[PDB]
Amino acid sequence: DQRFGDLVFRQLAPNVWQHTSYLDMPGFGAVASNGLIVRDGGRVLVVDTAWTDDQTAQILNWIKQEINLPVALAVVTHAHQDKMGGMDALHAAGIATYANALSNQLAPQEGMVAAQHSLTFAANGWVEPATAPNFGPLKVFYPGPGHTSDNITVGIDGTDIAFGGCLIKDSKAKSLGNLGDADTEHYAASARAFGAAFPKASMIVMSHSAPDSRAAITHTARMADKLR
Ligand SMILES: [Zn+2]
Ligand SMILES: [Zn+2]
Repeated sequence: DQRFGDLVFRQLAPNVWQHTSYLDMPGFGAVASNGLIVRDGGRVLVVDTAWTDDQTAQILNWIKQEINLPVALAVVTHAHQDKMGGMDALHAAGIATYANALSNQLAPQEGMVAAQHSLTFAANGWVEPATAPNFGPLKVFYPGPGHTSDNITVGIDGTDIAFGGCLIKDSKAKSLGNLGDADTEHYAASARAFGAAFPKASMIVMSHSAPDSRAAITHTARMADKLR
């Protein structure tokens, strides 16, 4: 781990890092949220903001110091603060931003700023490619409703990594957590669909646990079976 101001950065692969930021949730402590940073040749791609604009600007500062290449785009994985709270910092920096169309629709009511561009998805869950131009190795998949109605997931081609966002918890998790906007009926199937979309991913990254094996997916789905 690298502590950089109030954030933590961890290299996961030669061209992939996890960013971690924290917010006090009165009654729950200082809650960590993870996202990703990917170098694709001469540019950088970001998955998820930090909780705040100031923290997100710090992610960009870390990128400047540790990678020193332009950030071509960011994709955010649903309309909650941990994933979209720093949109204005991305826009101030001139970075093109993307989210599920449904996340952009929900953003104002959730207290978020919408991304500039909307992703749409085929019936099988894969992003419609025209809506995710220049995404390089980022493979975006809508697994179905689960943690939220709008949650999306991202695989990183050329690596063994897939990012479940807030949909997936690690294999030792006692409970799922953060179920306020969850689709309890469909959660298990959506977790399993994420796994099936990225069958070769042996490192599962997620918002509220450290990286784990694919047991994160099976355990999450088994936990979600109890919601039905
Ligand atoms: Zn959430
Ligand atoms: Zn979350």
